[PDB]
Amino acid sequence: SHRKYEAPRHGHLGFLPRKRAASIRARVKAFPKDDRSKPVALTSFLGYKAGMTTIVRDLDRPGSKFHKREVVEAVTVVDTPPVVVVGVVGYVETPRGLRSLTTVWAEHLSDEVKRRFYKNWYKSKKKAFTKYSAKYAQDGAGIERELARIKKYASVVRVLVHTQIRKTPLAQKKAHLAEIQLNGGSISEKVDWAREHFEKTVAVDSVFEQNEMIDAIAVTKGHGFEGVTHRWGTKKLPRKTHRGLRKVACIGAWHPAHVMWSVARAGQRGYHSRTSINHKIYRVGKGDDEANGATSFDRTKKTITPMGGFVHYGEIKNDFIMVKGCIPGNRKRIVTLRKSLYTNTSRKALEEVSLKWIDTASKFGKGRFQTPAEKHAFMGTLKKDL
Amino acid sequence: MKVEIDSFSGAKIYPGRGTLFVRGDSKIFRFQNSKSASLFKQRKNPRRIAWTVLFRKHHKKGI
Amino acid sequence: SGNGAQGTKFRISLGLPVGAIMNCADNSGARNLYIIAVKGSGSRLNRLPAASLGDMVMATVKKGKPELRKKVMPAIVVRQAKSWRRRDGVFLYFEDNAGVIANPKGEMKGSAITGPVGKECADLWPRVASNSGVVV
Amino acid sequence: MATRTQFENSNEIGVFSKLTNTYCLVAVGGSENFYSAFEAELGDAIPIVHTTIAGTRIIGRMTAGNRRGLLVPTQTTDQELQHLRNSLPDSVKIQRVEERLSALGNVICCNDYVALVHPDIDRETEELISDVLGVEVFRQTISGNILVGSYCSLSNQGGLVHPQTSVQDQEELSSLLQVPLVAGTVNRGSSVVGAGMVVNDYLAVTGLDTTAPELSVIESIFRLQ
RNA sequence: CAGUCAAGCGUUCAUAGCGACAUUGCUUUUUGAUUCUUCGAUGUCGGCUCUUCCUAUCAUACCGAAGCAGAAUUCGGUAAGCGUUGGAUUGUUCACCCACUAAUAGGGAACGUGAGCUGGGUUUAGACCGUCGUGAGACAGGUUAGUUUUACCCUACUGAUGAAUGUUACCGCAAUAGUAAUUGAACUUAGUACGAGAGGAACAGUUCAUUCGGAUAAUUGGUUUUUGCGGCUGUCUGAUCA
RNA sequence: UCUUAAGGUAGCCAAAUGCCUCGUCAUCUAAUUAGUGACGCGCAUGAAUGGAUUAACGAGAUUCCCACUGUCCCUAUCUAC
RNA sequence: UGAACAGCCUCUAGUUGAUAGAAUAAUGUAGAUAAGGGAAGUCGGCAAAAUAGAUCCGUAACUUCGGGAUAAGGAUUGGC
Ligand SMILES: [Mg+2]
Ligand SMILES: [Mg+2]
Ligand SMILES: [Mg+2]
Ligand SMILES: [Mg+2]
Repeated sequence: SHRKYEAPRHGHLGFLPRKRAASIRARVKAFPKDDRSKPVALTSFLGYKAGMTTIVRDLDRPGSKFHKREVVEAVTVVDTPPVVVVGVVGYVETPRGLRSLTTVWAEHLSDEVKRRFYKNWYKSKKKAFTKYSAKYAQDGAGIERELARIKKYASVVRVLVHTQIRKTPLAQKKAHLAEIQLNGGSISEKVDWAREHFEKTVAVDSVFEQNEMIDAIAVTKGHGFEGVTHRWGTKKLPRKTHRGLRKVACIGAWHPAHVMWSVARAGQRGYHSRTSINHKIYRVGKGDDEANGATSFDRTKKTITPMGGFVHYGEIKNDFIMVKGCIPGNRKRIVTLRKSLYTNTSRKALEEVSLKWIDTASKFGKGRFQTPAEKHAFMGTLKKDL
Repeated sequence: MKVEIDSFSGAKIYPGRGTLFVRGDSKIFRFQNSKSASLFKQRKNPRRIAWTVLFRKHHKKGI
Repeated sequence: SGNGAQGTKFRISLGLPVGAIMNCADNSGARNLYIIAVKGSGSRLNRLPAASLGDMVMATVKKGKPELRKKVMPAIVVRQAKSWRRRDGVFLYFEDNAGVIANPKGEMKGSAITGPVGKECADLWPRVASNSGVVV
Repeated sequence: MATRTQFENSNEIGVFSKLTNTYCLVAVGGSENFYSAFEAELGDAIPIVHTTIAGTRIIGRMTAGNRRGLLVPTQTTDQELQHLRNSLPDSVKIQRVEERLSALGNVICCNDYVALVHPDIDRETEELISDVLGVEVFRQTISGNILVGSYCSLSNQGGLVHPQTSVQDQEELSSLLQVPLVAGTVNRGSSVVGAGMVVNDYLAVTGLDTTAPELSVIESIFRLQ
């Protein structure tokens, strides 16, 4: 018989299966659409999620009740050291899809990127790309034939880049390596840009700028095996229920005589790769700069790092992206920040944002002070200070 | 922005921090945290709580 | 709310479900209002329709004057006592739940309001702001 | 003229506007007709300031105004205070009030010479009113209505009071204020006359539902002809 | 539940909307009829929970017709994408009221769903009343009390590894499978179009909100074996400290 | 007036006894097939088949109110096994 | 300690027996806490919460005059 009262379906069927991701670095399944008129630029960037804080800014929405009034918003910080370009690859297009045909690497590869090609680095002869560098140090013979091959073929050019993990407070020492699409100029201009930028660093302000709406691609925080009540949000069974109550009561009818795929069941929660779109950049900070946390209104020389550092992460000595709201993934996780796939006007994506004040109090408790100078000025002298 | 003062302890309140409480006699109190808020709800006198600005002002400690 | 709204309202954390009894702040002779409905509330299985500050509700006078008891009338919530966030991010709350009586167009049955009212209610209903003593 | 105006449908103009002889204040979230009424009737001689008081569109009930001075609540922000200081002429004085009742338009009914206040205001606020506005103050209720600003409309020429007001209270208040007072209604019988309309020496603005006998009572008592 | 014909109703006018006397069908969510399967047992009410399907569409999208001036409404088409509620009484399905809402549409899946629950009802043994009976006893008459067992197997489903593709490592492609957003209010248009008046729209624009989903923990709240700090009771270590 | 052995008296009632029935009126609630108070041509109440009333008592059955709360809105967290 | 062969701790005496080790997923069993609301849940307040000792004040209808009654409802409590 029919269901007595209608109710919406628990959970989203388009995020199935809720399994663990294949890697800890989420894959960029789509890049922004190319046009061969703009200069040669990357479509995305890599960073490490550091943590969240608050800002105060003056809202500019002509018609809202909070027009020209101060609001406090939550932002999250992504530590972005300059990425190192080692390698390019070209993709021809077949009736079975895109297919890579060659890969041309840089000459000198650092230890932190060539640690990616090892599971046991400490017991190794470190022989990686040695015969490839021996293919180099001729005039050009085995090199520009592959480069002219990518020019002659290969309708899509992607650049192999790797992070500088040693510039971050993470204890990993093994960099992350990825492919980023180039979206400017012709194929020859793309591969000429890559050849000029082998063994060179690309900063985050070369690809991003303020008031830009971007996407965050990351693997979410893992939670292990989870029951159906928190994994899917189903209603808790009543108190006098024998054999437990964090369950789904009916898992299917008599016919069809099988459990359906659409029935909510227990399993892994979290550690899924997600792509969250439309996050506005509030600040592209420079690590070679004091007063990162200062605005034009605050004007007190303080860095973006809070008191006592970011909890479980550390310091923000490199460049960073301040982006509005929440992004998937927890702290210390690799995250890929991507340009928007479409042009959004919306009278919200076009809003110019100027910050007033950035919170730098401690996140390891109810912090009262933004700077140690302010803490010392408020509390006076102590016994430990003579 | 404006930095307000704690109604119980005199600590400085930054934007979006703590709570506010409007009593029935139309008086506004601002609490920097749940500790001072709970002491206010427990009706403790801030003149007798040793870490408050009003206590240190009364007892001439660091003044 | 619905019909007599003067503008829109941001989402306030809902604190008064169906069956809640709040104090009756005005001078109409009623002592408490018992909430039986919230105007503009949606539909979900098992979910109680809950009210926030500035909302218009349907209420009965459980305790008060006999010509006000035993009938349903519209009311407006002016004090919430469940903490909610503003867009300037202060979390604030009163110490009691309180509302006033009105017609469906929103003008007050009474004439004066005792105690504070919220600015999110005073901006949305002008008669409440007219008879209100203090607006916070 | 008692000018028919609505605030986006609202027939209460005293809630959303504050009119004195020297200046006018209007809410920022207003319609073209609502602004055009004050712009056409007031002209270029008198400044009209689009303002927000304490983050609220309601400004008439939040503030109490005079030709010599303006009183604002404590919750008024520094940006709004600076904007009012720049937009207003140098003659008027703007001073924040630190007082519990905090809704000065409801609390205070005032004109150029004499003012009626809520009985339970603080003495520092009474002295602040007497200093900034230069106005002598009486603590009185209009037939038991403590909100004298909401329940009275007052100008230099005359005053409109609450309809359900005792006659003895009418001559008492008339002798106390040295102006003639009429009990009457505004906005098709709404009791709150001060919230219903704003008035000064040569202009009164009221809601569209204010009927013709009510408008005639307004122009008679305020001598706008 | 749907047709065909059209005497009439509809001021006039069969068919805008209806439609008598007749007549052709469809459906198996009614109840019958039958006794084919099951009596070395297929757990027979209702509710709660949860998924999917049907369309004979209540709402939402786009349209056609009117006895469509506007507003409101009615008839019909493509349409099952998306939603279809909170309560008082009753064990109920049903019903009947209160109220919100865009709307509170109808149904199926062994009259979905008891090794998922519950046990109010029915349907054992105790007991009371009324009627019937000489009596033992009877009563889809009323009332009260009455044990709800087992999964560790196979499949299915949800997640998790994994031999073999010379070895190992990194970066990728995308066959196929799944998929998601939803609805409302206010301001303005505008007291405008329309109308004799009463009344009174819509498109574009702006700001919010409802339902759903995916994350996240800067802030607020919750949680405390951080047994982290402080306090307090009783007893024990002679007291103190601890 | 007929009939019978004699025709239900005092009381009580939609009661644990009333099919119709969710009886009718009042009250209780926003709304009550529930509760209470009345009414009585009572299918089929009724006097040791005991009738009516009744303080105190009851792990008896039922209704309402105050207090109280994760029963619920709507779930979250902690400990031991 | 306390009214107390209550509960809690100790002296004499007697045990230290009950397969253990490592981690801390879901669902359980047992024990708990929850903002705002307060029975809207459910057949039904089932279950849990609330109250609690002692002293002083105060205590209704009804009644078989014995009760009801700890009715209801308030205040206080340490140490020196
Ligand atoms: Mg069903
Ligand atoms: Mg259905
Ligand atoms: Mg923290
Ligand atoms: Mg339900």
